[PDB]
Formats: sequence, structure tokens, C-alpha cells
Amino acid sequence: WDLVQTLGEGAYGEVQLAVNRVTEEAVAVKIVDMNIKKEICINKMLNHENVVKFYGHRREGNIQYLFLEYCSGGELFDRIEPDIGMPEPDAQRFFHQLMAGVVYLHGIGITHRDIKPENLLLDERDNLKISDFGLATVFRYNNRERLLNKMCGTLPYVAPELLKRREFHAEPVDVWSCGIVLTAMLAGELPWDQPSDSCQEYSDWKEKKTYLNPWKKIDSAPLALLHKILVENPSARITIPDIKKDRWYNKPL
Ligand SMILES: C[C@H]1NCCC[C@@H]1Nc1ncc(C(N)=O)c2sc(-c3ccccc3)cc12
Repeated sequence: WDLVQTLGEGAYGEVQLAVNRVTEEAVAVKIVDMNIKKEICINKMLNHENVVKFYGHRREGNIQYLFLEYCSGGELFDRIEPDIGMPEPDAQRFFHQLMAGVVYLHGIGITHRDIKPENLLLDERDNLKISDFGLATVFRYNNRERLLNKMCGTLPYVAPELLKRREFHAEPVDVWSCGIVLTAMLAGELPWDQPSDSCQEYSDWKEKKTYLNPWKKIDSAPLALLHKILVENPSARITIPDIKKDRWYNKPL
């Protein structure tokens, strides 16, 4: 493989675009200097259209190479116009695909714990794929669930129970982050810096002050679904089987 260019760079390491010397086949290579062992272990379990395909891995010295399907459409983050978002049919289409991916992971007892537009890739046909399983874990062993207690994710995307409870159910945490992603796609704005009564924007949402931004930019139909997902009590929060039945979710656009 010839490393053509950087696709992403950070504290975690880097992602390179690699093109095959003879075939001209393009793949993405995640290069990490030794967590990653768990990322590899989780990746080996996955097989679905709405998850970044894992080809395999190779360790050279103390550096890990993860061979992944190349997603030429880039991050969902870059499709979100600041303070605008994107057209409602596009947001709906990406939300459907996001839900399909999350259903798949939850079905095999895996929680992502880092759902955000920067961790959602688009392929050459604009198909959405869940990416970066470095914070992911097993929450169900054999029809038997375990509660989680890890402080994973970026505060604007995290569910409020992470700040309140000693331990919590895995699935409502991913459902909440998907709701934040949906808000960002529809209005191009994160609704609150923190999911706490101490954050004015969070208190405003709980008080139903939807004449304020970002809610004033969102249509009544997706707003009604957002009112069901962004529920503080994880026990009262909408489950994915009920999201699949929502009026806006099933509205042809
Ligand atoms: C998704 C991002 N989450 C934070 C860590 C970095 C990560 N970046 C990437 N990871 C993997 C791939 C892949 N599997 O193809 C790609 S592709 C790409 C891209 C393509 C086109 C334009 C602009 C960017 C970025 C990227």
C-alpha cells in the first residue's frame, strides 16, 4: 500500500488514505501507537451496511494498523451548515440509517458510547456508516444485561443520567446521542453545552420554551419526535422500536 494522504489526525493517532500499488483499490488505514485492543476486538464482531467495514489489522512493533473501508463522502459533521443544518429530507434519510446501525449494534449487545457527527461517515453514495469503536463495549452477555458506569463521550452529546447516576442502562445513552445528532442536522446548532439544570439552554428545553433557538428552526413533526427522545428520565425516554413507529420517522419526504 501507498499512503496517499491524511484523512484525520488527533491525540488517538491518525487515519490515512491508502491506494493499492497494483489494483488501485482505496482503503482507509487507522494508525495507532500503543483501548485499541478493545477497538480491534469490537470490530471483529461487526457485519452491517451502516457500520464502517473492518478488513483486518496488523501490528508492526508497537504500532497498530486497522484496515477499514474508505468512506469518500467524509464526516456527517461537514454536511451540517453552522446555524442552518441541512434540508429536512436529508436529515430524515441520515437519521433512518443511523437508527439502522444502532439497532444492529444493540442487537449483538454492543453500545458505541461516542455517537456524534464527527464519528459518522458517508460513503460514495451518501450512505451513513457508524465509525470509531474505541469507546465501545459489551452491555449484554446472553439475554443478560449489565449496567454501565463509564463517563464516555463529549458533554453536548451525553445523556443526563451520566452526570447523575452511579450506573445506568446502555441503550438509552445511545438513543439520547442520536437525538442530539438529529437536532444538529435540522438546525445546525447544539441545543446545550451540558445536559444539566445548571445549563440555561437545558432548563429552557425542559420548560418547553421552543420559540427559542435551535427549536424555532425545527418543524412541528420532527420536534415532536425530539420531545420523545430528549427526555431526562432514561426509563421514560422513547425506545428504538417506538422511534420506528413515530409519525415524522414514517413520513415520506
Ligand atoms: C470519522 C472520523 N472520526 C474521528 C477520528 C477520525 C475519523 N476520520 C476518518 N476515519 C475513517 C475513515 C474511513 N474509514 O474511510 C475516514 S474517510 C474520511 C474523509 C473522507 C473524505 C473527506 C474527508 C474525510 C475521514 C475518515
